[PDB]
Amino acid sequence: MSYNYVVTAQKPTAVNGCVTGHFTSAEDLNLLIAKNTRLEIYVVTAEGLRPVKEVGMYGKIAVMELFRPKGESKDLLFILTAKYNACILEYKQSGESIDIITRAHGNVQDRIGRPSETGIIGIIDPECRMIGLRLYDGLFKVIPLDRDNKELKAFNIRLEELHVIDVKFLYGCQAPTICFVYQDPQGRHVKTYEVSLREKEFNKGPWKQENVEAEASMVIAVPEPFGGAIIIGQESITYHNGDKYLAIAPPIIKQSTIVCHNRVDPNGSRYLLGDMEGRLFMLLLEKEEQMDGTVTLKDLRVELLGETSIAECLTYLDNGVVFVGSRLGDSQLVKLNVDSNEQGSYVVAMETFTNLGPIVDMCVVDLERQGQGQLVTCSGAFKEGSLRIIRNGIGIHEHASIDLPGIKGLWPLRSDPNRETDDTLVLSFVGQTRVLMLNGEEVEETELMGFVDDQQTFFCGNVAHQQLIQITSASVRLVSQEPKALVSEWKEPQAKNISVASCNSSQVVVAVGRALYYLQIHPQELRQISHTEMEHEVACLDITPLGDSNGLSPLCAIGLWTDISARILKLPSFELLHKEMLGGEIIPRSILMTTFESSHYLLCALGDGALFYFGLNIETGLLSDRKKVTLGTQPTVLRTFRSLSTTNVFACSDRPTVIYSSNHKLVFSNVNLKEVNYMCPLNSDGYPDSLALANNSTLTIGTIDEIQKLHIRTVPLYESPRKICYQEVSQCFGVLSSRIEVQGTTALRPSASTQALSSSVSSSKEEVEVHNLLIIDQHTFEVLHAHQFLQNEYALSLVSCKLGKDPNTYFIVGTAMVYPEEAEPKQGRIVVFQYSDGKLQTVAEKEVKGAVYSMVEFNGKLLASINSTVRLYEWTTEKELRTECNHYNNIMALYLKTKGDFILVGDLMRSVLLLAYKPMEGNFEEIARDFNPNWMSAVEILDDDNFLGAENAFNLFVCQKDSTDEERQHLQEVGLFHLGEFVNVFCHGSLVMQTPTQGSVLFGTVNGMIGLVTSLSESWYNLLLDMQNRLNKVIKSVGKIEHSFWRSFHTERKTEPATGFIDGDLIESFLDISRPKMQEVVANLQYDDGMKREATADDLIKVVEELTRIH
Ligand SMILES: Nc1ccc2cc[nH]c2c1
Repeated sequence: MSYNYVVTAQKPTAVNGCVTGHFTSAEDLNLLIAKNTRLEIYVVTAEGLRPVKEVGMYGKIAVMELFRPKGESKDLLFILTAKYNACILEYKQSGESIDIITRAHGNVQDRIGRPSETGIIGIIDPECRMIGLRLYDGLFKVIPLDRDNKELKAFNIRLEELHVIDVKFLYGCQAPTICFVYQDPQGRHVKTYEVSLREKEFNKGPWKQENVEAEASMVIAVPEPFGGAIIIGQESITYHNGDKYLAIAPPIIKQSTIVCHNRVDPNGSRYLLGDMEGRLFMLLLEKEEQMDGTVTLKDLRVELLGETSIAECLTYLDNGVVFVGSRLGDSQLVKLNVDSNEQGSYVVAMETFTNLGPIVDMCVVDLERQGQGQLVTCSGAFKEGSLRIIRNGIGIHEHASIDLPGIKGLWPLRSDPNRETDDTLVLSFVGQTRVLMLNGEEVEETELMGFVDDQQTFFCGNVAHQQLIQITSASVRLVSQEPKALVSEWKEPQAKNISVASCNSSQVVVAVGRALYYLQIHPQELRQISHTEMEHEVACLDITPLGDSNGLSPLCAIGLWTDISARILKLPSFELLHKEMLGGEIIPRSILMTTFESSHYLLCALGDGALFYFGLNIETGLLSDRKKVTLGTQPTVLRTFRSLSTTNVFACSDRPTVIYSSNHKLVFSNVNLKEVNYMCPLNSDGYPDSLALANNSTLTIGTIDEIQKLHIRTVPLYESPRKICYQEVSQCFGVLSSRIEVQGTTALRPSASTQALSSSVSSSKEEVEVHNLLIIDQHTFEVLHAHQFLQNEYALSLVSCKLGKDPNTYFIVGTAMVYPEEAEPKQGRIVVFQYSDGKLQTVAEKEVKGAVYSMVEFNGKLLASINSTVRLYEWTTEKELRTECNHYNNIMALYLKTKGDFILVGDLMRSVLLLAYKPMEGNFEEIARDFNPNWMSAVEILDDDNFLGAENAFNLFVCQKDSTDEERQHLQEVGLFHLGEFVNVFCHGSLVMQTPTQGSVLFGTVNGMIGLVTSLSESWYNLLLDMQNRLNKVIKSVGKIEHSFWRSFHTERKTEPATGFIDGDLIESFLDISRPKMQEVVANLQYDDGMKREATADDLIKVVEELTRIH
């Protein structure tokens, strides 16, 4: 009944957890990072973090722990998902193939069970005797770690203590032993139990329980030789080992709750601690010797190290390097110095990693050009709060521009053998060559002795033995560097024209029609080594040397006319090693051997925009794993360039593209330029690390931005952004923000709201939140003005709009007055502001008797939700708001969207409702509601008949009218899908320049994931659903979780299969399965090019390409 497609535009960026150990090999130090559904694996080096493997799970990662059973040569990985999928994983590398194998799996949910309010805890015994899970209050689940237990069968033990705060397994125990903090009416306590596998029960623990601090929140199990447990609370740190109790109450920790810990030293001598304000502490355990050779704890000390990003997790990586995993701001690598700096800090930031999360609001604006949307998010919280401006594609910064038509090729040269930098740019034209010298930023034409100017150049460059080479249609010319003189010239025996050229430092391959010649470059000599006749005319050549080759290629890659083949030939024999037939009647135009992330590839571009690529074995010449992308409709020209110490490929066409690697897969990202015909890298004194680019009329020189799909600009606020709206007439954004002050009240740090150019305050007719409306310039993102709201006033909703017959555009803010003893607010305001002359004027205020959760402009009127009431206001001639009509049938109307006369209302707990304004009655009619209870987080109108909802348990659903009168009032849930993210905001728009799909709704999430929802026809839905079912049979899932299980709608109240939703991530993955798998997937499908007939792999590759470009 409803057909929707949902796909990831930006994967989650928030770090939910991190572990270190020896997973990829016994000798590697790994860092593993969980970003919701994604597991990232790195090797730690002196250099830094090397990415080795990234996988997606069909689940939200809730537990992630490395452990090493007896008999295992490296660590295994335990994962538990939020849906209670358990697995044990092993990393296997076989040559260049990397696989995550599932050693054991099973689902560990109970039948009865309310999920613990305080979350899943999973722990592993240091001796690998068992895994312990705290999933539900009153129960401790044990998975025995027998090699026979491949289904991860478990048993429950009754836990008398219902409210466990934290739990760990202790070190140095003859029986597996837990230590936990729990809360009862008498306060908080620490207790132990032994876990008996033979009795399937707890036994008495090795040390008696103790009372601990009221806010004790974390247990640390200390390794030998200490043993025992550290308990961290808000104002104290204790150590327990039974006949041993030590407690400190250091004032330095009292200001902010400590929420993460990490062991620095293997023997437990030192720990890192992080708090909610980003402070980083060292906790030091002092040893005392004993006559019997045991070691006991003499004392505990805490030292402030410095400040990081607000940390969800901390992992020491050796050599003073710490990974700071953040969910509220950017993650970091930081260095800990033995010695402090001038401010007193031991912490120096080394690297920053983007985190968009939480995305609490966003909007789409065409900031720069028409039809080019950019997303502007409210991101992060507290000192990490920011705006982020997100846009597709890679930018070029143009530093020179020369009118110079008809360029047919570009080559950089070093004319001076004792200078590292290029100083020369050689240009081809039809039948001609020109040489440009670069003196600083000046670009002067010149002659270069030895080169000819009256033939078209096909290649020129630096070659061996301090020589230059020029290959024209007439000849190969070898030139000495000092002086510049012709030292050798090669021509074909009858002086026929050269038609194609390739060259490296010491080797040349030229074609003459069907003939190939192989030359070597020697001192003052072009030596003809070998020649052959090809079966067909030669279209293109490459001899780029790959690997540890000492600059010599044993391979020649060639593309031919007629059979449209890409072939790998041996040099010098020209023996055929491998032939691939690319199909069609359009010849190959560019062919390249290249390396990305240490793997070798063959790229071959056809004249119609198709790019084929293959893995290349540089020993045997074998091509494998053919893939195909479309990069335009014109011939593509491929050229290697380096930026930021990585070789990538620039693809010149009508759609210029950079080809690069991510996670050992090739990626293709648009370059934000009009058509580029030719390019070369250029690294000159005046133009360092640059690119020369030519079109039909112009030569450009510029630098390229970071090679990535999305560009992100960060605007730090140093306080929490809450809501955003764009006001085109003022060329600014309005942003609601909140800062923490301590109780009047004192600010903790300067921030956007305290650092505006000018400021205003409402006049009254982690201690406290102070709320502000910020006015932010759309170009500079400077804070132009800040308006501070009343004490205890929280700003909840924001719109920019015109109303009534008034020509002005206003910022309008809805608020709540927040008092401690109120279950909800009973007072709030709507405030209408005008931004003029650098300041906000208050135009009008309206007191209302509740919180103004949501506002929307509605046909020149203001629609607002106020507690349980939806209200429509008119803007009168006297510039005040006046109630037109009200709707009362809500619990708490949190979310509003409108389309025409229709309003979609999202409720705290009663799902969604559809209102209509009735223009000839001047009131609302309730059209229909969804009678299924759902705890809503966001809503959107997809179209007049389809309503999208997101809810608190990470599901999407779609409601429609059911097409009685009591019947007409029941919305039907026709689409259901477990997304696995928490949606804060939906907004119509696209990041793609303005099909299988209709409409575009972007969404932003707590983890910083951005997604897209679009609509499908029944026909497309049916085809893609069939594809999913076929993909799910062939793809091996990590942990052997079923895709259908993962995507099943799931709340405490119900579990149902997904319906009416295509998983775009799964569909897009079709492009990465093997060709036999593609055949498996395609068999006996129906596809419409025409009439419904059998689909081919190539059909579906094209389809999934159409789908990828919607984001
Ligand atoms: N004891 C033991 C050893 C290896 C594995 C692999 C999965 N579960 C295990 C338990």
